[PDB]
Amino acid sequence: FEGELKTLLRSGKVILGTRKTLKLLKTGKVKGVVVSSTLRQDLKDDIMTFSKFSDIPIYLYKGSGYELGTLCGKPFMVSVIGIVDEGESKILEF
Amino acid sequence: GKKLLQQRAGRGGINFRSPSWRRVGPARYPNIEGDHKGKIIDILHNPGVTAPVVKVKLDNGLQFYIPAVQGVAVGQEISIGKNATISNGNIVEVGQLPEGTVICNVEKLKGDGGKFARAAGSYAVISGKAGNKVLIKLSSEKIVEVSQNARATVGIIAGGGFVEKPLLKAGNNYWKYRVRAVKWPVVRGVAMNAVSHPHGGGLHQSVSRPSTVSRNAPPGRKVGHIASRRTGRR
Amino acid sequence: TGIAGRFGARYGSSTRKKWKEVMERRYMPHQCPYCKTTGKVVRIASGIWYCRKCETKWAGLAYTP
Amino acid sequence: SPQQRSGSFRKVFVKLPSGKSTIHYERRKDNIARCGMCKKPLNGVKNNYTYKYSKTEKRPERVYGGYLCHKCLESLI
Amino acid sequence: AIEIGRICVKTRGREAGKKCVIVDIIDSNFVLVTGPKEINGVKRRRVNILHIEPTDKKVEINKGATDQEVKQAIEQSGLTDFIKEA
RNA sequence: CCCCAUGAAAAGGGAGUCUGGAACGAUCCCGGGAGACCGUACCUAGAACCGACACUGGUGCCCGGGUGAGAAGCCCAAG
RNA sequence: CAAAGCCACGAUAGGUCGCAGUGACCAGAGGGACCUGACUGUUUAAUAAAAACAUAGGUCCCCGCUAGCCCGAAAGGGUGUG
Repeated sequence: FEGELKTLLRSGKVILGTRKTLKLLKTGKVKGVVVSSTLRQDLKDDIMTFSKFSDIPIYLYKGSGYELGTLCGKPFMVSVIGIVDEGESKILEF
Repeated sequence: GKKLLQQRAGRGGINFRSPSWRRVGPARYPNIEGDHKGKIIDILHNPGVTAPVVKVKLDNGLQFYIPAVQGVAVGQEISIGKNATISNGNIVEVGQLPEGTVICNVEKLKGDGGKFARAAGSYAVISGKAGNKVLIKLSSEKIVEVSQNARATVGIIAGGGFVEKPLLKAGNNYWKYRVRAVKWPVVRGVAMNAVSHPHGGGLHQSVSRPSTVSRNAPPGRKVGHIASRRTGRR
Repeated sequence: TGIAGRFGARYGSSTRKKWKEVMERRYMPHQCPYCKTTGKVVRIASGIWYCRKCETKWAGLAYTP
Repeated sequence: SPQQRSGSFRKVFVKLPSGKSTIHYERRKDNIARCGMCKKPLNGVKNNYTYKYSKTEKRPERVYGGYLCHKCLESLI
Repeated sequence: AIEIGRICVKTRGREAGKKCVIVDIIDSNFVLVTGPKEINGVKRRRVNILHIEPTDKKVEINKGATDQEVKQAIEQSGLTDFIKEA
């Protein structure tokens, strides 16, 4: 799993921050979004509600923003991740 | 002579009632007949309780208060009744419980509100199943019997490690009972005048009589070691 | 000995040491079970805790979450 | 009449061209009116120690505008 | 998704619950919409993207057309009173 | 920031939502009318209260300059 | 920022008077040995403030709520909104 992700950060385009991806996702212009378990529940439904409006695959992450951000490498946590380019990884099928 | 200090509390004067208006309310189980689901909306402190409480809204629109149970939060949902599972904070009946289950605030008879394991830090354990009722042990290692449909809550009431922190100061002790009707500070009697204490009087402060007395002893005279099984540090 | 002395030289060190050890656990940085250890939680009163991010009141122990 | 709380201890000498200095009492402040379920600090409603009979000015044009924000309110409609 | 001709609601504002029809996407954060003959008949007004909530019904309209065709397009779908049933 | 102290309740106001009613109709402004009854003097204390008194006792409460940390002491403003 | 007017504070040099330079006023004597009480606190109004009481703590006893504890004639009362 992590190897697949580590490839995306290497070259594939990524989006960090809910506001941008949530702005973007409603327009149906994202390859995929992965969310850690630590998302505030007020937004989780909206993602799930907006998930079916253009059928964008979503992976649920059991982790928090930290390990997601630790894998992301940013010192601070990331609640969600936005993708507009899979690049060369093999994640989208998930 | 003039009656005892314990005697004085028998009058039911001001010096012995509690200002429960400063308290949140009577926290006993509200009466329900079936199965219902509720959500926690608030937690407040209750002065003379030594344990936090919870305000919970009922799915049918009722307000009530129960001792707060460990690891439960605002907005979490609690189901109450027969169908409810074994989850922290859910209120169920003993008829569905397995052996060795950890619960608190056990109800004695159906619709009473719970009378045992309602303080802080304690818990209730199950030691068996009787012909018509259930075997329950409180922290005092004794056993009590309650009805089949008697209610209970799975979990532990908050307040663990309560007395580890030293009082360190009579001021703390003074504001620990500022609302509870305990007479504070407690005054010993052996130094008091004999006019108002059975063991009062005497220049050399000494025990006047063997403190142990027979069971038929009249009230106001039973003092000190009362019905002691044994003495000594060991 | 730090916090152990904030009352001066009173009441006995042995008492102070006991009051010492427990107190730090209250101020030792914890991990919010709801949002995360990101912010720090506070003990308003025995059993009362919430950090300033989750805004989730919950039941704690007398001095620990 | 005995030194009390009902009135902020004010005086008069700034905006003043005559020559005379004295004291006045005036009752305490209000806040946005009372009860509690969402404990949310409200906004956008007028609350003065007098009421100018301004109908909407004291209440937003939103659906529950005078009631509370959209933090704890989608349980009714 | 946010698509042209999908009937939708607005989280706030005077209408705050009335509907409008999506006509175009003027930018990544604003789109123009109009509830033409609501009980108030909200005039043609763009809005923030964080200000809408999509429904489960969509109507086929060309790029940013006028009131006459939506007047017919939705009644062609026969969703005239379903503005609130939306 | 502190709490094993968590720090009053009504009436009185204002708003929100749903039902019924009639079509006239105002929480707008403009003109008009009215708004019980009773408290209301004086003294607040080295002479107005109590202590048997025109009593160094108590019962109060609140509030300029300089010198000077200062409501300390001194002196002097208002009186 | 820095200049100007103000204003407070904190230092430097020099000269100079007297016995006296926190000039009045206001304003700790200090040190050592020992006993007792842990301390702040409280109380003999109008002969006594202390080592007398309370204290934080250790320790034991009673008791599973229709308990235990205590009060009244009785209804019952209060520790119990536990």
